[PDB]
Amino acid sequence: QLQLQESGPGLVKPSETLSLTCSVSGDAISGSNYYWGWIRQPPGKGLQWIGSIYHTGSTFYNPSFSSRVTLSVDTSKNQFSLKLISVNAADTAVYYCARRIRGYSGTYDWGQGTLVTVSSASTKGPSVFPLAPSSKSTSGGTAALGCLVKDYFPEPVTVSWNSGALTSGVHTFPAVLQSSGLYSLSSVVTVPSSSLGTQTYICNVNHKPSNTKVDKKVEP
Amino acid sequence: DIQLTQSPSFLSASVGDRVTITCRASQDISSYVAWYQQKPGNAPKLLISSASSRFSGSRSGTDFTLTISSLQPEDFATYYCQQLNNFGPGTTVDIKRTVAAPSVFIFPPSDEQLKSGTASVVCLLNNFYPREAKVQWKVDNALQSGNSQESVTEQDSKDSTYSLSSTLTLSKADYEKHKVYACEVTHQGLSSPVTKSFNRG
Repeated sequence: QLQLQESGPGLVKPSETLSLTCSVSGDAISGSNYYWGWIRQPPGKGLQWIGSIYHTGSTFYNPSFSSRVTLSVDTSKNQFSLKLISVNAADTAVYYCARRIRGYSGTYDWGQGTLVTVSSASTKGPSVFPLAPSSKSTSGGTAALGCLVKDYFPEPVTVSWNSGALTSGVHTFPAVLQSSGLYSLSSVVTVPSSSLGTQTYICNVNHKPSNTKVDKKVEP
Repeated sequence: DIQLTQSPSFLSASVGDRVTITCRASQDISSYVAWYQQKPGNAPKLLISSASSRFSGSRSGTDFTLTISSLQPEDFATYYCQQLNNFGPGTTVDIKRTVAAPSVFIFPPSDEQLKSGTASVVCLLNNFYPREAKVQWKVDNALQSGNSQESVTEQDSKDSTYSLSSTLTLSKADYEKHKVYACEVTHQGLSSPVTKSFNRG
């Protein structure tokens, strides 16, 4: 199964260098007829091809980047890398590694993407507060409950409920930037009212930049 | 290199509609095109390539077309065309559905957060349509302004509704001033505004 896996820091200071690596599994870079590439997607925008590399080490770059981009390939480790120097806020984006077979009809295989934020602000882990179910959050035989994930930087956080067993009716809202410069979001879920006594509801919050892992039980 | 453009740029259509999206190249470099579907929070994924059943491709003049024969709720996504290392700007497809009134829930701040010196009050509007909604915070029957922030989910892939959080953020001191915290919701699906409230006590 082809998998393209991005790794690298999620926060880069302005004027510093953005570095990412793609680890390829399910196929070999060495001897292949593919272009191994990076494509980015800034917030609220479309897809921008950055550059590509052949297994020989030959590279091709988007002139938009003004020679700021270097690609390299490590055929021994079956990885290829992106280096973007002198970044600023316009370089904040989701970065995908990708591959395309050579020729006019070649299509792209994609990685899952990784957010890189360009900012001088420091990392900060979130506080997690319950949004407790109560009579004030019950409609019919349905109760709403959730978790408030407050004051973190940078994005993203991930929220699961009951280790992924609870997915129906989960709404994890897009983060909002507060005046303080920190992000905040809530994740909510609706459940049967009658279940609140027997079922324990836990929101699993992860904020990797701060190594924050929180399992918060949400009680009535 | 070339530029790819798409049309429409954005559209909203009902479940079961036939939807056609166009890709136009500034120069004719290739007879092959591919289309990608990007659902919210996901990487784009290859849909169809003219080089290889609801989805199909064709030619109109020099443009390339992508047709969805019967739009489904899970087709809510942005669609991109591609030739070599060139992408179109994307076409976002929203789902038009029947009006659905929100279910409204309100959450006082937690004791832990109150220990922290800040108070967040959260009002949830769940599973409504269309996206337009008015949430007004009233605190001891006085209307509030400038202390709330709203967040909206993307359209749900199964029922095509939105959910909405409005979060009122106060100092603990400002929270402790007043008694009744109320979220008043106006929406096309409701005859009259719905108010959910609680007493700080």
